[PDB]
Amino acid sequence: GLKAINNGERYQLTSPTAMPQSASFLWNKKMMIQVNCRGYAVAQFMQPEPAKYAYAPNLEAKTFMQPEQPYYAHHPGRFFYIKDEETGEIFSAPYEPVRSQLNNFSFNAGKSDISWHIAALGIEVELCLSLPVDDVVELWELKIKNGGAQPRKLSIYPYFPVGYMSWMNQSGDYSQTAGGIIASCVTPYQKVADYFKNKDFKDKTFFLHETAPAAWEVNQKNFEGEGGLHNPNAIQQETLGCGNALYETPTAVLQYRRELAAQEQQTFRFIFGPAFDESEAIALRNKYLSAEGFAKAKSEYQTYITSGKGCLQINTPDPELNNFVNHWLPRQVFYHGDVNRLTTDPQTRNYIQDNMGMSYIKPNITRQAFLHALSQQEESGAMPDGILLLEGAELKYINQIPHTDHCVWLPVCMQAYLDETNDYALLDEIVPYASGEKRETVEQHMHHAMRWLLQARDERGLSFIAQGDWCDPMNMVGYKGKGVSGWLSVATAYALNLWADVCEQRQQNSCANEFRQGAKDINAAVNKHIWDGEWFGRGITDDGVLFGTSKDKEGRIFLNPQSWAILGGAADEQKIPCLLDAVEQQLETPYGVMMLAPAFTAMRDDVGRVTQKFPGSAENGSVYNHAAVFYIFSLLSIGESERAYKLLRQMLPGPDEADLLQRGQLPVFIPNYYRGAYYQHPRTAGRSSQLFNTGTVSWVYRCLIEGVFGLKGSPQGLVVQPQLPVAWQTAEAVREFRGATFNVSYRKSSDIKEMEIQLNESVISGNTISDITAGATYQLTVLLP
Amino acid sequence: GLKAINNGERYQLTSPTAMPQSASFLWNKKMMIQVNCRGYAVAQFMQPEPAKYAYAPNLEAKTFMQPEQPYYAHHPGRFFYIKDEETGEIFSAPYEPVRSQLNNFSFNAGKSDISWHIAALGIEVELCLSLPVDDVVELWELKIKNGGAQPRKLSIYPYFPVGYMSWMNQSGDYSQTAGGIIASCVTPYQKVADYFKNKDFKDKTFFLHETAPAAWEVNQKNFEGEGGLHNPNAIQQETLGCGNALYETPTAVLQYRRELAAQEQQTFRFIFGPAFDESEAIALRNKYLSAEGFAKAKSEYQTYITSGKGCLQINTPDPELNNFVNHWLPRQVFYHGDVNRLTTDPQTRNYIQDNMGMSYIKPNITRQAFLHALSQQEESGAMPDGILLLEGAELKYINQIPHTDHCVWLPVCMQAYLDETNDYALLDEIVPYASGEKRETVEQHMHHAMRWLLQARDERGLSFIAQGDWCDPMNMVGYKGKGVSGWLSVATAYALNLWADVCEQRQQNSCANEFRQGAKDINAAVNKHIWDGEWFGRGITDDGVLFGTSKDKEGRIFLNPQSWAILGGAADEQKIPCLLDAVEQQLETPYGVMMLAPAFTAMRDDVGRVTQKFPGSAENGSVYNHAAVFYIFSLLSIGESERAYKLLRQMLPGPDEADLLQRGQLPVFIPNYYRGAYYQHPRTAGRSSQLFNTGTVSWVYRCLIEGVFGLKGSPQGLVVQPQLPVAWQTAEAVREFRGATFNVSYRKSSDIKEMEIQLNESVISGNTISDITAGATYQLTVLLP
Ligand SMILES: O=C(O)[C@H]1O[C@H](O)[C@H](O)[C@@H](O[C@@H]2O[C@H](CO)[C@@H](O)[C@H](O)[C@H]2O)[C@@H]1O
Ligand SMILES: O=C(O)[C@H]1O[C@H](O)[C@H](O)[C@@H](O[C@@H]2O[C@H](CO)[C@@H](O)[C@H](O)[C@H]2O)[C@@H]1O
Ligand SMILES: [Cl-]
Ligand SMILES: [Cl-]
Repeated sequence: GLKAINNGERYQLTSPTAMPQSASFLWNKKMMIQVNCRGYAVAQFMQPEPAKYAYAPNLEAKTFMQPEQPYYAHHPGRFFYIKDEETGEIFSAPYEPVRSQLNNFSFNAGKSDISWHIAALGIEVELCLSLPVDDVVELWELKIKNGGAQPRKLSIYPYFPVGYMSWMNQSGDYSQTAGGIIASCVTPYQKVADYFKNKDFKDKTFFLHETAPAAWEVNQKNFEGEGGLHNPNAIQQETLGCGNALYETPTAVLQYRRELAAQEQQTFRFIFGPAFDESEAIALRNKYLSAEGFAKAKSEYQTYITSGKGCLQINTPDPELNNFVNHWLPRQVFYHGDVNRLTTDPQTRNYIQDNMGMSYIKPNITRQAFLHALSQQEESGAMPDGILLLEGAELKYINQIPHTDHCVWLPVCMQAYLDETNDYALLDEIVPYASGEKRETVEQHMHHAMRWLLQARDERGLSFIAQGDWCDPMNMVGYKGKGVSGWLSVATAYALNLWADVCEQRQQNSCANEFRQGAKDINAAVNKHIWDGEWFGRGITDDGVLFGTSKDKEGRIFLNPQSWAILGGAADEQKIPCLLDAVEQQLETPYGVMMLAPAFTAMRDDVGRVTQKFPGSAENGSVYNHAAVFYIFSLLSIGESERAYKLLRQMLPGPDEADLLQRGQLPVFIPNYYRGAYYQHPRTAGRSSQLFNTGTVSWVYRCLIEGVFGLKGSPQGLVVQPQLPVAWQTAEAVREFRGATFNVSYRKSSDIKEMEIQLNESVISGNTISDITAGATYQLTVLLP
Repeated sequence: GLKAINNGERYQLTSPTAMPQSASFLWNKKMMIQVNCRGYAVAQFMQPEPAKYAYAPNLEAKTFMQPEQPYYAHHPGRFFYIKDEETGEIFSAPYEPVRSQLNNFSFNAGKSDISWHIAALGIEVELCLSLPVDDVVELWELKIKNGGAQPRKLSIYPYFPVGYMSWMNQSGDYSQTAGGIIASCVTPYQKVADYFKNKDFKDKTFFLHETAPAAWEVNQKNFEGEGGLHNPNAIQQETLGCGNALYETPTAVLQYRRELAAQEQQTFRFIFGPAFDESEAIALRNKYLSAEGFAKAKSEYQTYITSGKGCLQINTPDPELNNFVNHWLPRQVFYHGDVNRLTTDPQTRNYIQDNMGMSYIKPNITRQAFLHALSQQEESGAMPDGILLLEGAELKYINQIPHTDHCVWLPVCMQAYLDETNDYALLDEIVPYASGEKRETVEQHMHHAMRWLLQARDERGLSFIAQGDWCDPMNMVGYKGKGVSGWLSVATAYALNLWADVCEQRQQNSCANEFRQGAKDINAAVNKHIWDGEWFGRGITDDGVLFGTSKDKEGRIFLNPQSWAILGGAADEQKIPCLLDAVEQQLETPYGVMMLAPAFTAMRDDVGRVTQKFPGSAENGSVYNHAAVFYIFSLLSIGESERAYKLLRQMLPGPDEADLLQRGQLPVFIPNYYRGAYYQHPRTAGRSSQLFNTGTVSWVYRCLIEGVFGLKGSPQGLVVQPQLPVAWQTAEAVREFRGATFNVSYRKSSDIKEMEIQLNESVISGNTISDITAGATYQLTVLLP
């Protein structure tokens, strides 16, 4: 079973086998953790670079998680073994590592916690994890209850495996002073400079107990013996042996022995995390490890999540949509912009898109993100591939590989900010550039970004792609310096047309003419060189070849040039229907729209690394949600209301049981992708990546707020412009906007020809609420034909 | 139980639990594999850089093995499940993953193969692995026999898990055309240059069957189900489901169903390995996968190992020593110099030392190694940190961190070559330098190496250490450009005194005077600045501090300055006894001599990264065998025969049962270390690193041949100069030397005052056999007081 519980606070899954990859996440200012329904977990923290405290049993690569992460028996996780001392029978919570038969199982994803309830052998177990707002530590609460009529003698064993910490130095021992287990290592390195760099690393891992235990074990191998995780030797014996780890793989195992009366419950608290030293671990203990500590942390954490609750609550005839939108969407949006995915060098397009989403949550964060991003613009006008969030940080990984699309996002996403807040005054703020002494207004920075995009085009008027655009791994189209991008051209035309609208609003008329003319020139160049007769191609290679065309067997059509040709005006009214049909026939699936099709099955080396990913995974033809929402947004821009809604609603798994099972995901986040290559590999199509990091969600939230519900800001006020699906006879929303609240009721009426809006029960003319007072609440009735 | 079998060809261990980390290795021209007694294995191959075909279940770091490697349930390995179709009962060979009760267990390390015999449920299993000489492929032979009186119905399932190959792209399927399973991936990368670099990678993994199976499974998760490795779901059912892997972790599982008659045995062959494509896998199949293929490969492999059998066979009163020396030592020596540890940039001191060992096996290899190494000497005379073995290869890892000791090895190790072969004519060969147009003789290159060592010294006359010397991680003594090494100074004096002896032999008298004077000058500087009163210190820091002294609490004495002060003359007859006693009191242990003591327990940042390794592991105070054999060699150089023998013999585990259990190693190789920090952590002291890669063995073989048995070359012939331990009343050796054979019998006689040598039963004067004819055999009797 699977359903929302606790008035929307949590979402419960009642089988540990039906959806075995499913998971939820928690985060805070410095860390994140993905928790799998069976007990596996992946946790990363910032110090100020990424690190972990719970390691794999081998020397693992530096990485957070892979899409479709495989788990394996010794994967890091969070476990408790229960032993009936009278029978010797054992089970583990949450389900791994023993995988015994349970009488009850619940995995509860929470807004602010993650928890389980399980039962076996007549013993009822509860486990609850939460995080504080500002420190890196996991707060663990365990409850054990004898559910039967007679007393029961139990051994209870937390099992928090630390893993293989380091080949240079790893150990662990019990510390009575810290009150628990401290594992210790030295992160490996060879360069003397890295010793200085690594000096503040939190290379201890603690597992601390509020309640003193009967015994402990710190040696992984001694814990298992020949019985393994399934039946650990240390649990077969009466008492743990109290061993340590001396250049041996350490573990965190404690033992409590209890006689529990009929119906008696006992509570045990623990904290788990990284520390520089025992002093830090003790500081965390004193701060958190108590009923009062846990309560205060939970109260402060709930307040944090409430602070990000956003601006829209809905009541539609679809209760799955309601639950997702009201309870799950806002926190996922908030995570992205509040912590910027826990990287010190966010990819520029991610920093800008994620903070766009914050316009609807905490727009002062958005405002500062534009200021910060533009401070790092290059003197040429170009934007760097990443934005540095800390002094001394560096560009890493894909950010070192030259991509060309970084400027396009600036006006695209600033439009959402200006429409929502009306903060045109941001345009006058003065910020420096990455080098040189020039300090200029936001508005002048933006002019320079758009002059950059116009200048970074070939003799045909098409945008250079270098080693990629929005498609990160599309790296061999332009690596020789001539290849051009279909998507970036049509997106540039969009960007320039938006920015020209802003310039006109600001009385910067010469700029408006210049950018509008640029947009025309690009769209003309796209129509002459990129349009392929029924859809727009993807690009042109260094050697002059157009790809993403009907002559291509794989990669015959890409979604992105279509969406963005709609947005930027390359696609006129005659072409638009060709686009819609080509996308439906070649890209649409039951799990959503694929980003390209058919998926590539072998390298094509004038397109590049994207073609070597597994067909249907990631950029190679998945239902890549972020591309799907750009299409949805484009459909909204032309009033294709039914198509927009249908494709948006496909992004949410359920309630269909086959769909839920096939995607394998809890409906508590939107993942970066559901597997594509739907025609080529139907068995795996729809499978969830399980990755909660995705710029999808800022666009999905924008689409719902401005598009579907149609409650959009303008310089005059609140524009009412809904695109509800026709099936809905009625709906409600509550919109917070510019400090006021709008209680909106929508109803279809056969008595009218044209939408009619009533404010506080009297009819308005036009579609804008213009008199908005901070703290006031307004009743809006929107009657629709 | 543990003992030699098959006339020395193999070594058998009869418990899978008593020595669970124990292992043996095999290699060939392009690959190596360590095989653990329970079924785990680590295999690396060259293409021409290192790679693997059997992966961990996560994204693992690029690495071969760690010292004291921990295994875990999903570690790569080599397994076969047996199911009794009548009862449903299952077991696995060799022992993992099921860990059932067995009725019989044998792990057989071989010179040329690795094998097991096991029995359970009345079914007798044999498993045998070998490698061909020149291709990368594992040859697997499985035998299954019904040992009972009635027919038995069995399912037989090879389980060769492929692991997590790649986050970009991984898959696998059954191929009827190749005749087995092909897993496929794309090695991850981001830089366009890496696509071109990676084009010839063998990114498929094959598991091919000679005999067609009843079914197969390629999906790891489908294989396990909820039963895991302990009780795989796919084995509980009647037939495997024949699933594939589509961006899922692939595996190699087949199923055979057989009714076996009483006493009936059947044989099944498989090959496992990497391939570029199916064509390559089929080429390997046609070449190897047959009785005739396996036989021919085994015959050619045995011939290879016989070709490296070396120059000494012994028959002493110690049958453990005999077995090790005769059957295990030579192949371990041969591996090092024949394949240079399967790196394209061997560390220079390793390339020279490993090829020194080849002087006693295939000295033409040694000769070419000197030529190759010197061709890469810098115009200054300095030697690079590594030697490149392939065009386009680069220096990697520690080879990028400046160390200063690389020249010292040249005359140190060339001495062994010249004494063994008499090939002074090598000195006249002309080779270039790394840059420039200068081509000079070996001898002139060597003069330039020694002029380099004399020039790379500070105002006190002591050798600069930069970021390390022989001790790789000793990187903070001289990183500021002033610190100096105690060890390198005293070793330089040794090197110069050896080279001066060569110059004198070659009539290069001015060079001999120059180097002998250099050696005196260094030894004087060592005695004035390094000698600490009872032993020699280790170095002096950039800020002028002498460490490795009695004022140091940790790192109070290091072994190396002592050994090499004996060799190079810094230690006179008055100091020598102080050295011997300090080493015995502070460094000697029951498992051998520690390289430093007490071990460091925290960073000391004017010494460096060595002090951060776990105390007792690796360079931080282990029984580091290679340092131990330098001491042994030094002891031999001063006729400390009993001490030399005792400490050499400690390097070989057994026959004492407690010793064997505590080290945990099969006595079929010498590991790089046995754990030290004997006073500080006795529980773990002696534990084997299990690492067969070690420059120890070329020195141990030299010590036995020239020192203990005393059969040493000179320009006149064979010098007889034994240092047998006093316990031995008699011993024999057979020495191959310069094309002749010497059958040597040693006997103690109270009837003599001085050793007496008889050649073919008549007494010689002096101690040199000078008339040596190629192909002849000589009887030597050596009578000793
Ligand atoms: O780790 C992964 O597989 C993915 O994790 C997160 O979802 C990322 O957002 C993915 O990278 C994103 O790819 C798109 C398409 O190439 C880019 O437009 C975006 O800026 C980048 O974050 C990552 O693949
Ligand atoms: O991987 C390891 O732990 C070890 O593997 C092999 O045994 C190597 O030979 C070890 O490195 C060696 O260290 C010594 C002492 O610092 C050096 O003198 C030698 O050149 C280097 O190979 C390695 O630690
Ligand atoms: Cl794209
Ligand atoms: Cl040393």
